Parts: sequence; structure tokens; C-alpha cells
Amino acid sequence: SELLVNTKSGKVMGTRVPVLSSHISAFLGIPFAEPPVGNMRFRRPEPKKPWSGVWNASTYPNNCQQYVDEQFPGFSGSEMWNPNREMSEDCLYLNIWVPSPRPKSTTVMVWIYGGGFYSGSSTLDVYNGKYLAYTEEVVLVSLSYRVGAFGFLALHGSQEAPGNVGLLDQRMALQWVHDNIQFFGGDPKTVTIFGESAGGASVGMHILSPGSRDLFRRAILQSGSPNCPWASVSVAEGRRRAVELGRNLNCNLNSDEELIHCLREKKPQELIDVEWNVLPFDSIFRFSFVPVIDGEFFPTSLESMLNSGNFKKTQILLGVNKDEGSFFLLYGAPGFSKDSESKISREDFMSGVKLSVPHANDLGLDAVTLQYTDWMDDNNGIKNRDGLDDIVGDHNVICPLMHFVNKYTKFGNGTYLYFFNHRASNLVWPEWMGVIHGYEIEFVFGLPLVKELNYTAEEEALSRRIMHYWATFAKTGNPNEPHSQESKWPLFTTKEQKFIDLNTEPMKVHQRLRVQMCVFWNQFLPKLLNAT
Amino acid sequence: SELLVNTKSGKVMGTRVPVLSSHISAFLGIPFAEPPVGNMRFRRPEPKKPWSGVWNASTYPNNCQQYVDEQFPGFSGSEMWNPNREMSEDCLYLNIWVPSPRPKSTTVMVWIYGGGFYSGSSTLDVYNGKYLAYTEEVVLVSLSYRVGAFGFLALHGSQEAPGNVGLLDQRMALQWVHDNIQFFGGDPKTVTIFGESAGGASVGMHILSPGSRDLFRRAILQSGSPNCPWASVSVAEGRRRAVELGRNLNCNLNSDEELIHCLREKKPQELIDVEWNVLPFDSIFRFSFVPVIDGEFFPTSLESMLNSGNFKKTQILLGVNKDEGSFFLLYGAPGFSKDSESKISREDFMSGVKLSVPHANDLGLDAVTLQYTDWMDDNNGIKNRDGLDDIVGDHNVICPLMHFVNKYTKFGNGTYLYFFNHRASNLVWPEWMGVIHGYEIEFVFGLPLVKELNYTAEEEALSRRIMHYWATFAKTGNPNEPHSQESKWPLFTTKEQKFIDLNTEPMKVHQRLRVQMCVFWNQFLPKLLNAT
Ligand SMILES: O/N=C/c1nc(CCCCNc2c3c(nc4ccccc24)CCCC3)ccc1O
Ligand SMILES: O/N=C/c1nc(CCCCNc2c3c(nc4ccccc24)CCCC3)ccc1O
Ligand SMILES: *[C@@H]1O[C@H](CO)[C@@H](O)[C@H](O)[C@H]1NC(C)=O
Ligand SMILES: *[C@@H]1O[C@H](CO)[C@@H](O)[C@H](O)[C@H]1NC(C)=O
Ligand SMILES: *[C@@H]1O[C@H](CO)[C@@H](O)[C@H](O)[C@H]1NC(C)=O
Ligand SMILES: *[C@@H]1O[C@H](CO)[C@@H](O)[C@H](O)[C@H]1NC(C)=O
Ligand SMILES: *[C@@H]1O[C@H](CO)[C@@H](O)[C@H](O)[C@H]1NC(C)=O
Ligand SMILES: *[C@@H]1O[C@H](CO)[C@@H](O)[C@H](O)[C@H]1NC(C)=O
Ligand SMILES: [Cl-]
Ligand SMILES: [Cl-]
Ligand SMILES: [Cl-]
Ligand SMILES: [Cl-]
Ligand SMILES: [Cl-]
Ligand SMILES: [Cl-]
Ligand SMILES: [Cl-]
Ligand SMILES: [Cl-]
Ligand SMILES: [Cl-]
Ligand SMILES: [Cl-]
Repeated sequence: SELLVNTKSGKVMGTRVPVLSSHISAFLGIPFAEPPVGNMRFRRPEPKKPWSGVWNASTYPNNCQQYVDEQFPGFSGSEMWNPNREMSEDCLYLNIWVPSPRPKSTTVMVWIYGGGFYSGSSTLDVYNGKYLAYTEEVVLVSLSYRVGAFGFLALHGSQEAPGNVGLLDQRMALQWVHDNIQFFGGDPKTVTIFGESAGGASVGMHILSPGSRDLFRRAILQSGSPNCPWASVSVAEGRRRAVELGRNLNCNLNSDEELIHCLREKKPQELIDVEWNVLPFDSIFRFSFVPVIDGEFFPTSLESMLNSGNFKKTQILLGVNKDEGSFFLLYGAPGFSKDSESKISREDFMSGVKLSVPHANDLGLDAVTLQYTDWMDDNNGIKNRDGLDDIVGDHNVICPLMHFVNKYTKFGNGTYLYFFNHRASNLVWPEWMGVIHGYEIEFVFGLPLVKELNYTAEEEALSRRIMHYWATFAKTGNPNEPHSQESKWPLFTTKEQKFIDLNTEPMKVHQRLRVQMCVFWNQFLPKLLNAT
Repeated sequence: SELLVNTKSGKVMGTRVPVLSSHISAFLGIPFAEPPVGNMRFRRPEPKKPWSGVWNASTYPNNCQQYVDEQFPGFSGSEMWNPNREMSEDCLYLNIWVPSPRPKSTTVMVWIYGGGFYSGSSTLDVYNGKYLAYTEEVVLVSLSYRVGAFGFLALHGSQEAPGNVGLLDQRMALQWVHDNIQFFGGDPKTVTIFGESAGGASVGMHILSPGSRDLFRRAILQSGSPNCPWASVSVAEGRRRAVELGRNLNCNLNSDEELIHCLREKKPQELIDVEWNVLPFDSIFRFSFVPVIDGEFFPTSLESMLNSGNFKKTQILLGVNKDEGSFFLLYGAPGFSKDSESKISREDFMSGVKLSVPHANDLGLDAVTLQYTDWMDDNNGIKNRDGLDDIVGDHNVICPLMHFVNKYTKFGNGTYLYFFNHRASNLVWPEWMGVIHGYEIEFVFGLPLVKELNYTAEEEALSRRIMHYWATFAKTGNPNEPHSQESKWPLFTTKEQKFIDLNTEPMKVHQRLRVQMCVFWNQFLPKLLNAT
């Protein structure tokens, strides 16, 4: 039977699931590690001990213990991102959708979810791999990993809480795919890791980390890259936040051993309730427990690794959405609301600017203001709103990614860059937020192919295109079909820097994605701050 | 007879001249000072001693001793600016065109020529006042003043060469108009001074200088303002250049008295031949002998006078041409030629930038480059050319003037701002130079009204408009006619900052003339240099 599979750790029994008037096989909730519970909290993951009998892999597993967004209770725009299963520290599981009948050896894609390293779930409806596996004849894995303090509490020099264990979670899932995916009809030689935002930064991190490079063939990054300002902290800052967590929880702070014993003594929700309190003064665009530049997982600084070519050299496919700052402003910047147009005074604009670069001196603040003000009229509320939105997205997502794209292309074996600027017709978030970060994912997983979802027919075509770009890139390292007849997505080169738009209109090619702004953030503003 | 006039210094006999199928009276070459010759070289002007008999005022006088441009021998574009009369140190004369028959009391306009304080003549064909006097029923004066070392050698603390004597030349001409213009049918209560570039800066200077304010009613500035970087030097720099002149000429440099005695001993052309040698290292956009901030003519620094309201408060009408940097680049920047399109490499662009701000540190150079580069393609020769042209014009003319406009409007009694962006159809200078500095003057003097000149009929209309704007402003302090029916030129206010385009198309109103760039030059780049 095609729903039974022997793996190096035991038999698993999957379930037959329907998809677009057909059916495929799904293996939900396969364990890939020992449950990181008890005195294993904070520790590096251990592999799942082998089990006798058959593992019931017919239903989704628990989500990891995380913060849950309650800003807009009952609102679908926010709750579609929350855990839809019971939360638990026993959460290290993966899911697999296998085409029917079981292929002999086909391309594998491993999804890494985002959520700022403080949240995320492999079981969300937008991450349901059955449409992609079915439409494109791939094996679709989605892994899970510890978020929050549970996965990124960094007390460097200790071995009970070294940091980065959530990335080690992802690595173990990749090791598991390498060792077992053959039995599910997946080709372990042709594994593409892809992920969005925090998962995009994660993919990039795996490309950099020597201990991860041999576990996958190529990589896709969506709206995230490892050098993003929110995606890592220094060893000193991670230790400061870990101590600050213990102070919030009446923990003996004398030794790492005693700090950690107290943190292990706590219930999961106690850690979560206080985790935003360890942030520095400027915290509106930051997350508490993120990967740490530890000299182990990352041998040196990310920038020196990028400069010296110290990273896996393969093909990469990556891009951004038009409006990457909108959620940051809505959730954290005073003056933005879900239900207003969020027009911004000249006064409110200056504050946003200050918030955006809180360590800039007066000269740096003036530089950002000069760069993003419409001087033909200062007090246009919509212009001020759009300008602040551009600041936040450029500085936290787009220009980090562009920096990563440029450094990587000097050494890699093929870069493909995209700019996704189509707002879904059925988007429930307000109009001012635009082409929102995260709202290309539904196209990548083929949600528009489902009629009930209320997408337009041109949105079904786009999704079909994007799924085919993605899966063709995964199979061959080029998103374009061999000598087909549609518009070709050109290689991103150092001298020409071409990229494409992804939207419902016919594809056109452009060059130099937001280069003026990225030159400001990546080259100019650093030099100005290092000189005052 | 209407060609004879008694003045406080003697009788003058003018000549009848034809103009546009009519005739007016012209009084050419009236002396307003003692000839500044011999041991009067460098000295403040003395008034013309009264003469017996009748002064033959039928022919143009001598031009002052100046550098003569020979870059393009026989080329009309350059030679129309050179002295068209014999040069002489005996040059302090003025010219008057009086409508026929002689009015009883009509508006007076006094032209101050430009030429960077090193050159210029009141007798050029583009400065012929007969079309303006005739068409608009004004009395047209054009004065003259010592240029070069003869008018601006500044040895502060001495009384033999204090500096600014060329501005004192202009002041004496204004004093003469105040005292005598009544006899020519001009209204001494309604005198408008106007001038272009160096003469525009001169007009502004008269507005600032307490000893000049009572000699005129209102003022017009074209492509020049007193705070322009090329328009004044400090007392220390003027003394340095005066000594450096003596070093070039084998002069005893022990005392001011001996330095000056040697300089007086020289022939005029000896001073001219060496005058560009006293410039500092960065000299391509500078002129050797310019007005000096001396504590006398200018009580304090120009900027403090502008801040504190220390200046004559009246109506002003001023503006710029679209392409103010073109002559600077053609004559001084390597890579520009009269007969090529002057496309500029990326390499040549950086040099221009360096030349433009030679004292900027590396950070300042990057700031200008970021501000003016087209980053969508760096190596477009036409873009690089236009960008450098914009840099030079913004920094040396447009943004100084805009700074002057903003400070003045806070205290004055009415500002009118214009942007002249029509390239004359018959312009002999190359196309890449654009709407060139200086090529609105022919429109202000009504040259297009003369058919032989080969202007289009729409250029005749524009000239008619501009002459009427100018002369109506001179008569009433508002360029617009009382409740007429054409488009009104709105007042420039601090909050709205409206200006008009002047061209052959119907007039439209805009706001905030090059405010982004002017904010860069006037506010941002200063703060950045004061901080490194
Ligand atoms: O961005 N919203 C910011 C934000 N929220 C809240 C409400 C949720 C409670 C804390 N929750 C979050 C915090 C922060 N960042 C978050 C990002 C996503 C979800 C919750 C966050 C940063 C500062 C500390 C708290 C309060 C203040 C905020 O400043
Ligand atoms: O701008 N041309 C610049 C320029 N010319 C020449 C040829 C004319 C001789 C000097 N003559 C002028 C100079 C300068 N500025 C001038 C401006 C107008 C007319 C003559 C000038 C500045 C530097 C010293 C010489 C040589 C070098 C130049 O660098
Ligand atoms: C697997 O678990 C689900 C939910 O507990 C249950 O309904 C299902 O019958 C189980 N399947 C097997 C084969 O035990
Ligand atoms: C990728 O690598 C192969 C060699 O393995 C090389 O021939 C090819 O040109 C490379 N492509 C790019 C875009 O670097
Ligand atoms: C689709 O649209 C209908 C309105 O016709 C609405 O009732 C339904 O809830 C929508 N479905 C989704 C999934 O939004
Ligand atoms: C004035 O001078 C000119 C030129 O020298 C001469 O031709 C003219 O006749 C003179 N006029 C009188 C009235 O002397
Ligand atoms: C100019 O001054 C008069 C008073 O003399 C005043 O009434 C008028 O409003 C002023 N106009 C401007 C534009 O300042
Ligand atoms: C006007 O154009 C004619 C050509 O028809 C030319 O010969 C003449 O010199 C031009 N006149 C001027 C003043 O440029
Ligand atoms: Cl086996
Ligand atoms: Cl379905
Ligand atoms: Cl390497
Ligand atoms: Cl900052
Ligand atoms: Cl970069
Ligand atoms: Cl008299
Ligand atoms: Cl004529
Ligand atoms: Cl005053
Ligand atoms: Cl400089
Ligand atoms: Cl200003």
C-alpha cells in the first residue's frame, strides 16, 4: 500500500487526501527529533529514537509554544497566521505530501515558515502543500522548529542553552529528508529549501552555515534574508536578553546553570507572557529571541562571510513584495489603524523616522527625512503614510535582501530576482497596507486554484505561473522551461541586475530594484553614522 | 529743445535715435564721477566736477578695462558680451533713453550689467534701452562700474584700496539719478534697479547696504543674488589675493602703501594678464576680485543681515533660467566643448563633482553623487552631463537665490518669483547648454521686436509680456495690471511659495522651485560638513 512507508526510524501510515478533483498521499506529523521537553528545553535537538509499530501520520501535529496575536480577535487576516492546533513543547514534526501514484524519484521542496522567530506553524491553511505537490509533481515537506525563547535563548558558552537551537531544529529536519525522503519517492539529491520572511532569513542562514550546506541542493528566499536587522543578535545582546528574561521571572542570576534551571522550571506561557520585556528601548521593529552570531553555527560575522564567499555556491531564487513595512507600522507605530486610511501628519512622519533609526544622530535623521519626503508638499497625509511605509520596508527587508542578492551573485551559480506587486482581490486587510508582506504565500501554494476561495481567474493564472516557476527552479535550477515560448525570466547579473514583476499583467523585465534607496541604506547612511 | 538738459553738473546734448518706426531721445556717456585714473586707481569714486559748455552726449562711452574672452574668436555667442568700445580706466559714465516727447514724471529703471565682477559693459547691443523706454514709457538708465582689480582690489584697513569701490561706483550713479533724473522727465521717487547675474548680486547688495537703500524704490534680480558663492570674499581672502597680485608683478610687499604704489605704476593690461593667477586651488567657478564683506558697505555677514531683517524692505521681482551652470562647465570643466554634445563618462562625472565642491570630505562627495546620479543607469552620457549641469547651476545660482528669496520674503513688502525656461530659437550656442544663463536679457530689452533679429512671433509676444511685467512692477510694485484679464502672476509667500514659468506657452503657476535640491544645498550639505 502506498500509504505505508518504512523509514530509518519506523513505519509510518499516512492518509489519502483529496485535491482539485483528484487525490494524493499525505504524511502528517512525522517526528524528526526527541520532544525537546523537561531538561531538554533550550538544548540542541536529539534525533527521534526509533519506534516499533506504525506511526499514525494521518493528522496534523501540535504547533510549538508561541505568542498568539489577539490584536483583532475573530479577524481572519490576523488569525489565519495563529496556531490552528494545540500548542506544546512537543512540536518537532514534519509533514509530507506525495503525488499519487508514489513517484520513484522526484524533486523535493522543504517549506520553512516565517513569523519573526517568535511564532509560526507548519499546519496553517496557506501552507497546505497538497496543491503544489499535485499540480507540479513534487514531494512537499514542511518542517517545524522551536520559536521564541524555546528555540533562541542564547547564553553563549553554556551547553544547556547555547542559542540557535531552533535553527538546529531545521537542520535536523533537513538531515531527516536527506536520509529518508527516498522511501517516499523523493530525490534527496534535488532538495530545494524555501521559506518566507523569518523562514527566508533561515534559508539564507543555512546557505551560510557550513554544517547545513550539504543538506540541500538549492534555495528560495521570500521577503527575508539572513542579514536583516531583525534576524540576528550578537552574543552579548543575546546573553543580555536571556538575563533580562530571568529578571522578569524572579530567577537566581548568579550562574548560567541557575538562570537556566529557573527558566526550565517555568510553565511555557510564563516565558511567553514576559518575552517582549527583554527588548531594548528601540523595540518596535525587533523580536526578542532570534539567531545569534555565535562563532559556531556562523563561523564569523555575516557580512565577512558574504564578502569572502564563505557560503554554499548554488542557484538561488528570491524576491520581495511591494509593501514590506505595513505590518510593522500597523502593529507598532502610533497613528496607524486597521480601519482608518492611516493618514500621517508631518509631525507623525518625523516620529516614524525617529523610530525607524533610533540610534541615528540628528544628521542621520535629517538624511532619512530628506531622502523620503515629498518636498513639493510636506503635509499630504497619504504621501507621509506611503513614505514611512517605504522607509520601514526598505530598511528592514528590501535593502537587506538586495545587499544579500548582490554579494551572493558574485560567487553563486545563478540568481533569479522577483518583485511581487499584485494585491489579492480578496484581501481583508485595509487598502493602505498595499501588497502586503506574506500575501504572496497563498499564490505560491496554489490557493487561488480553489474556487471557494474567491480569487479571480487571472489570480488562478498567476498562481499557476508562480508554482511552475518555483517548482521548475527546484527541479533544474532555472525557473524557465527548456525552449518554451512564454516570456523568459532573465538571470540576475552583477552588471545588468535584471528582475521581473510578478502580477496579473504580462511579465515585463526591469533593472536595479530600488537601487537609489538601497544605495542610501546600504552604502550612504552607514558611512554617515560611522563619521559623526 | 528736448535734446538739451541742464543738470546739477552741466548742460548735456543728447541725440535723437530711431526705434521701431518711431523715435526717442538718448543721452549716451554722461559722466557721473571723476575719471578714476592715476593715483585714483583703486580709490572710492569722487563725483564729477561740474563742467561749462554743453556735454556731447550723442555717442556711447568707453568700456572699463577688463578681461576679453577670446575662447571662440569671431563667434557671435561669445563676442556679443565683449567690450564693443575702446577700453579705458576713464569709464564711469551712464546712458539714458527718454521717451518722446519728454515725459513730465515717469518710472525710471537703472540697469546694472553682469559679468562676474571681472567684465561687463553698458554699451552692449543686448543692453540697448531704446526698445524698453519706447514700448513701456519708462526712462531707461544703464550705469557702469569698475570691474576686476580696478573696482574690487580689497586691502582692508587701507584707504587707498579699501575694496568694494566698484559697488561705490554703482551707488554714485544711483545718487546721480536721484539728483538729476527729474530734468530728463524721470520720477526719482520711483526708481527700479535691475541687473543680471553679477548685476543681480549687485542689486541685492544695494538692498542690504545701509548706505545704498535710500537711493532706489524697488529692485529686480536676474540669475544672481548677493549670497552667491562667487559674489563675495572675506576681508582676509581679499587681502591674500591682493598680495598675490603684487607677487605676480614684482611689487614690494612690505606695506600696503608700497604694494599699492607698485600696482598703480602698472599698465592696465598688466593687471588683467595675471589676474586669474591669484585664485585659490579651486578656481574654476570663482572670480578674482569681487565684493568684500568689509564691515562698512556690509555691516555684518550677509547671512546674519538676512536673518535679522537688516535690509531695505520693499517689493522685489527675481528669478533664474533653467540651465545656470552651462557656461561654467563649457569654459572650465574638461570634457565639455562648444561643438560636441559633451557626453560625460561616469569617471568625468565624479571629477565634476569633486570640482564642484572641492572642500567636501569623502562623505560630502558621496552625498552630492547620491543626490544627482541616475542610479537606473550610471553610464548614460547625456544624464551624466545634465546632472553635472544641474549641480553647478543649483549650487552657484539657483539655490543661493532661493535662499535669498526665502529670507527676504519674511520681512519684505512683496516677492515675485519667475522660472525662465524658453530657449531662444536663434541661439548660436550648442543645444546641450539649454536655456542658458544670460539669454533672457534679450527678451527683457525687447530685441525680439526687431524683425531682422530672426526671432519667432511667439518670441515677440513673450518679450512683450516680460517687458510689461518688468515695467509694470517698476511703476507699481506688482507685475500684474489692475484688474486686467490675463493670467495673474501670484505673490510668492512663505507658506505657498508660488512662482511662474516664463516661456512661449501659456503661463502656468508652480510651487517650491527646486525645493528638494535647494534643501540639499542650503540645509543638508552644510550640516554634514560642519559635523565631519
Ligand atoms: O509591533 N507591535 C508592537 C506592540 N504590540 C503590543 C500589543 C501586544 C503585546 C506585545 N506584543 C509585541 C511587542 C513588540 N512587537 C510585536 C510584534 C508582533 C507581535 C507582537 C509584538 C515590540 C515591543 C514590545 C511588544 C504592544 C506594544 C507594541 O509595541
Ligand atoms: O571658466 N574658465 C576657466 C579657464 N579659462 C582658461 C582660458 C582663459 C585664461 C584664463 N581665464 C579664466 C580663468 C578662470 N575663470 C574664467 C572665467 C571666465 C573667463 C575666463 C576665466 C578660473 C581659473 C583661472 C583662469 C584657462 C583655464 C581655465 O580654468
Ligand atoms: C489516527 O488518529 C486519528 C485521530 O486520533 C484517528 O481518528 C484515526 O482513526 C487514527 N488512525 C489509525 C489508523 O489509528
Ligand atoms: C554554473 O556552474 C557551471 C559549472 O558547474 C558553469 O558552467 C555555469 O556557467 C555556471 N553558471 C553561472 C550562472 O554561474
Ligand atoms: C466568498 O464570497 C462569499 C460572498 O458571495 C462569502 O459569503 C464567502 O464567505 C467567501 N468565502 C471566503 C472563503 O472568503
Ligand atoms: C559729438 O561727437 C561725435 C563723434 O566724435 C561727432 O560726430 C558729433 O558731431 C559731435 N556732436 C557735436 C554736437 O559736437
Ligand atoms: C506692504 O505694505 C503695506 C503697508 O505699507 C501693507 O498694507 C501691505 O499688506 C504689504 N504687503 C505685503 C505683501 O507685505
Ligand atoms: C537672419 O537669418 C538670415 C538667413 O536667412 C541670416 O543670413 C542673417 O545673418 C540672420 N540675422 C541675424 C542677425 O542673425
Ligand atoms: Cl529501512
Ligand atoms: Cl481541494
Ligand atoms: Cl566556502
Ligand atoms: Cl538606528
Ligand atoms: Cl549592496
Ligand atoms: Cl539746475
Ligand atoms: Cl529699430
Ligand atoms: Cl533695518
Ligand atoms: Cl567645497
Ligand atoms: Cl533656505
